Amino acid sequence: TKPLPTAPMAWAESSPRELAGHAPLRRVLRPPIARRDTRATRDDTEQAVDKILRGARRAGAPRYHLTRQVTLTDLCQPNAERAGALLLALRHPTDLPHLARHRAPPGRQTERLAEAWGQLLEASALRAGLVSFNFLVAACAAAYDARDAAEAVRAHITTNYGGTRAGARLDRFSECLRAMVHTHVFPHEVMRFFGGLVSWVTQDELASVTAVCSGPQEATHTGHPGRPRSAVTIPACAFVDLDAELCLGGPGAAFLYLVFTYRQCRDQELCCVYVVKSQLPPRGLEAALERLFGRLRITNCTYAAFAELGVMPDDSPRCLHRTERFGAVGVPVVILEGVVWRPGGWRACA
Amino acid sequence: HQPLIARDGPHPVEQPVHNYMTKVIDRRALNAAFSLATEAIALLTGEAL
Amino acid sequence: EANRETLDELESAPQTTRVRADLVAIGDRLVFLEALEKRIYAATNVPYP
Amino acid sequence: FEADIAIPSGISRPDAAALQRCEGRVVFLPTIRRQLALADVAHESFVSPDTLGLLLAYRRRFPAVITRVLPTRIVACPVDLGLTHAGTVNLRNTSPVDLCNGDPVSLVPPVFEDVRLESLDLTLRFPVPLPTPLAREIVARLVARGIRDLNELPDLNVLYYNGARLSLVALASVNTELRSLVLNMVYSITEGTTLILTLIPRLLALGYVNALLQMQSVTREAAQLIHPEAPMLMRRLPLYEALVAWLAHAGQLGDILALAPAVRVCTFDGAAVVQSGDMAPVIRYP
Amino acid sequence: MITDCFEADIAIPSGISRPDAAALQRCEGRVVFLPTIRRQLALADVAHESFVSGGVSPDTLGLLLAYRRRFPAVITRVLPTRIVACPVDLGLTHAGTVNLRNTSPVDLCNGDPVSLVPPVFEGQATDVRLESLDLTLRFPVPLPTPLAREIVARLVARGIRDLNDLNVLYYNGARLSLVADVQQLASVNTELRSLVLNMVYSITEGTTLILTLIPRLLALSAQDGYVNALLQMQSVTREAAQLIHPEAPMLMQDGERRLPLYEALVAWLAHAGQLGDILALAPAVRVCTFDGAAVVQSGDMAPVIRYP
Amino acid sequence: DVEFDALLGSYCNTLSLVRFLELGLSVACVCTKFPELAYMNEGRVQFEV
Amino acid sequence: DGTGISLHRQLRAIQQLARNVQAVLGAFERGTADQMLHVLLEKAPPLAL
Repeated sequence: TKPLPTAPMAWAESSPRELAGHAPLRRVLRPPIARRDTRATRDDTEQAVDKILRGARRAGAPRYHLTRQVTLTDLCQPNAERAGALLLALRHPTDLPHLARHRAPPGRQTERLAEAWGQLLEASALRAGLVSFNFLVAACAAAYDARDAAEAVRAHITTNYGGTRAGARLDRFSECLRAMVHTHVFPHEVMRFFGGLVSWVTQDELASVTAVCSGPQEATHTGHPGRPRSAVTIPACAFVDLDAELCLGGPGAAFLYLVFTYRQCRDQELCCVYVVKSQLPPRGLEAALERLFGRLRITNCTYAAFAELGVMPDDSPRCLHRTERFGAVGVPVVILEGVVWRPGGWRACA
Repeated sequence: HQPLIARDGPHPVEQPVHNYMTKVIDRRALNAAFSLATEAIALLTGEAL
Repeated sequence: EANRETLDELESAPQTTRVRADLVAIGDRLVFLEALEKRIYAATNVPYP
Repeated sequence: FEADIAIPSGISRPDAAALQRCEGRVVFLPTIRRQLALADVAHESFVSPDTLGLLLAYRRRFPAVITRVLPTRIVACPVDLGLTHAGTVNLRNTSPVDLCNGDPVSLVPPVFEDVRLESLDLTLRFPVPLPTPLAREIVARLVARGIRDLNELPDLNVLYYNGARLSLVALASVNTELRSLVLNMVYSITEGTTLILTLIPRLLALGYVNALLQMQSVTREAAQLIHPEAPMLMRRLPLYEALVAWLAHAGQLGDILALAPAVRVCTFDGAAVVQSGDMAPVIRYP
Repeated sequence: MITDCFEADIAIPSGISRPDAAALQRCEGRVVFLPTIRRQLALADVAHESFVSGGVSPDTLGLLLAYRRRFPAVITRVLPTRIVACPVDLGLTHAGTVNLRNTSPVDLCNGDPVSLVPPVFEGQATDVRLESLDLTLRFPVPLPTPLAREIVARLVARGIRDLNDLNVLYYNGARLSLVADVQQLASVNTELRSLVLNMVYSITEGTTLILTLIPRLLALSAQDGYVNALLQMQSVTREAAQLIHPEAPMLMQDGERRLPLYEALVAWLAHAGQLGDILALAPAVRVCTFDGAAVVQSGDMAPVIRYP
Repeated sequence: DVEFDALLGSYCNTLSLVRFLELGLSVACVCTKFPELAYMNEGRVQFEV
Repeated sequence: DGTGISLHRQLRAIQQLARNVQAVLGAFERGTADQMLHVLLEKAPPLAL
């Protein structure tokens, strides 16, 4: 509104050459081709319409695609988990007891997934829903090494998620996950990336979750114009760098990847969810999965299954390590800053 | 400058064209010989006079 | 202007005299029809190219 | 950005009402151009090919969703370009499978079962927009059906998606139709698995490649080698000039049977599941 | 614009003679491999001096393997102070139309994907050398991908001959041969390892059901002209069935509830259909000219649309 | 010592503007223009004999 | 910029449009005379028939 930063101030309002571009176009000339040679309210409602009319006088910023999806709140809880977490959508659940009968190698129990999932519908009642990211960490917490913060994820879930004995669902949904790998219907073939949390509107039994299926994170209309900001938070058991572990100190844009690990043994099967940050091409990633996760390759013939997640566009990608309070429990959480979401597909490595 | 004639599909859409050449100058010379003689030099010089 | 007076055009007309040649009209155009070897090249040893 | 397809004159009342039906159904156009005749779109432009040639045709051609259809011309928005400019394009299902939100959508030639304009004297077949996890199975099942007719199964005529049953039978034409994929899938494995069988006994390279292979091939391939070489055996054979001819053929089918998604679905203010016959909002660019 | 393009900038050094400056403006649309996606680089990081390994210059078969560890970027404008390039792997342009340039002797058609290849051809290894900066530049060669799958197929297959002609191609009636050259045995072992891992993983228990159908094929290629034109003159299966009569195990371990052939196809595509991308690099680019023609000839620019 | 280089005259062209109705061919056309042709579907003419 | 060169490079760029628009609009008159031949010919059978 006519400040005194008058050098580049015109450039941020969209510039100085734009009036010069409009000088040869609009200011001059006769070309295209020429010839030869009622005290408070009203005006409060009046300045309300004036707050509408100024938006009609005129019409940089990137583009979004917001997605809404009304989802029951058994497994995931957008209430407990703050704005800026990952969300993972699921398929339809009744295809699970039939596809386990066919894709199973001979000598395995096909009727395990039909009963393990059947005891979660009987545990979540104590339909393509949603599972948030922080709920999924504590289910696979029994296969992470430091294990101090894998139990910190499990601490705030049983006490804060909407639902009676979500920890009973945790030992059932992880039993559902351990029934996935055994019955050969793999969990990467079910989980679908949904956007990061910007807002959610709940009700009885269900919630209207809004997210960002494509775009940046930090400038979304959150819904509350008091706080139009939202940063991405990931717990420290799933966050795996690859720049420090290989002395790769060179700057550049960084990529984000989801990574699953499988472990196929006779009634000793583990699950793990990792979120890998790297500067590597997606064609030059499976060699790194050979390097760290060749340990489960010897015991296993798919052993890993990954998917793209998004891009940190900074020449120096920026990380933070704080302990946010999920209710009354502090969990070590890696903070990612300025993430531009671009989804992708999955991959098998048999 | 070369002109356009606007055609229809499915003939591709041609654009105005412009041609710039610059030619280099080519250089030469000519020759002619005036030669005198000796006793002729002495005269004009004024000597033998 | 994409159209100007060519600077080449602003010189005054030179002086003209009345010279003898052979102006043949071939088709629609005048041409000097000229054979030099008598004027130039005569009574020398120089060939006529 | 949008392209335009002119209808040639002499259009009847139901044939113009036939093009009014396919509002949002996918058209392959040869090159992105403003004037583009409707004979380039039709099934006459594909010469008819079988379902291997139609997989070859859909890669060289440019997929484009029809938008609104005017009487004079058909307007279509290309996927690779005009969807990076225009935001979201409505797309009508023709699949028996209901599309969920966030599904990468690929198009499949109409193997299962064709709007024909009589007055213009040409036909149109359209692809089938069904999701990519089903697309890589339904192509693979019909090949697996096709091999067993070349000597089937009790099952494999049945697929489940979203708790719903699919009938791949709905068949004598289809087995004749998809036969050329079968003759290429049978061939690409047989010249595949005979070059392995003639090169692993050839070298067993001694350094670390020898100990790494047979330990990893312990009861996996070394058992499967002698199980093949039980009903098999071990001048000059042209063993090295055929890997050139094999990798060129095997990398050729990898482009065909990939079935890359051209379309993603970000529904907003609508249903997460778009049923058959309904239209789904379609983007692919961020 | 930050999300739409990503204008990576190679800085040009200071001391450049105007002939060596006029050489780089002749390299308007070329292909340049970036090691990172930084916005500030130098020509020393691009050039062949950054490409050479410890002590040993890589041969052409290794020159592929250090392409796919990098970021192919297309030069878009050569400024007098710096070079602007846009990486392919992120996203091409706002409108998504980049101008490349056929350095190849092979024309392109519309809708051909473009895989790029080192200067493999004879009379072709053209490296723009800046003598005022002491920098050579190997600008790779864009090709139609069935040449680029066959050119990499000739280089691996010649490499296995040296562990104990082939160097002649044809494409649209044009005879073209590639450079026969000595090969580093360290690099060929990496390509040899990537075959044996990828071919064995494509073998499943259902493949022996398929190998019983080989005498069906030779009975069938005597009837179809299609299959007779399919196998080859230089096939192996025509030889390994006249010496070999295979048979299947008659019953399978739980062969009713599971599908033995369907899993063989899926395992085959994940290892042998993928295999052309594992040796070479990926076709991330195709050709969609708007209004010119079906064919962009050699030496001429071709517009580019992003391509999976 | 003194040397130098010179440009001598530059030379342009003129694109000739052809007006269609100048041609003798304008006989065969009867050109009446719509401002809006687009909106019109099939139009017609009626010949009675 | 505040230079004269910048102002000079507009003028070179503006008068580049004139060189085009003129070169284009002309292609429609030369364009019609192209259609008419392509039209009339399709109407015309050969004399010999």
